[PDB]
Amino acid sequence: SGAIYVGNYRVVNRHLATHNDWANLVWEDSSRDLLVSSTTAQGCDTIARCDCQTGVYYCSSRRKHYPVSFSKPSLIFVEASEYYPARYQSHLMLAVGHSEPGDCGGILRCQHGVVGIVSTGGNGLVGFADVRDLLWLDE
Ligand SMILES: CN(C)C(=O)c1ccc(F)cc1Br
Ligand SMILES: [Zn+2]
Repeated sequence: SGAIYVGNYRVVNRHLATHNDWANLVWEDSSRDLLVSSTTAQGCDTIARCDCQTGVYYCSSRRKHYPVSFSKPSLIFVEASEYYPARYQSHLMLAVGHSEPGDCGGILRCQHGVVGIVSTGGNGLVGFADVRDLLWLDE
């Protein structure tokens, strides 16, 4: 699990979104595994605005941050899961690293701030849902 909190926005894996998230829906994209909901408290996180392909992500199944190289956000075929059928996930970034289902919502960070959140894994790869394109998260 895990979320990004920026201004009055909460960014979560669409597949981990609660009833409060859906009751306070701002925007959801099933093909990206993202849902944003509205919050009352002000969030302290900064979204990266950049095209970094290096950063650090939190891996809850190792209680460890790992530095990774990651591919630019693209449309990648992702196999069926405990939460989805096999489909093209959009705006997805892969790196070589450890990811289990419960690692979803781990944050990937570069020097500019938050890049995205763990969304996919398996076969020694970790997939991160990019958020850097969502400029509206910052006003
Ligand atoms: C077989 N497979 C794809 C996994 O166990 C997996 C790994 C990480 C993740 F975030 C989601 C899943 Br589903
Ligand atoms: Zn960056």
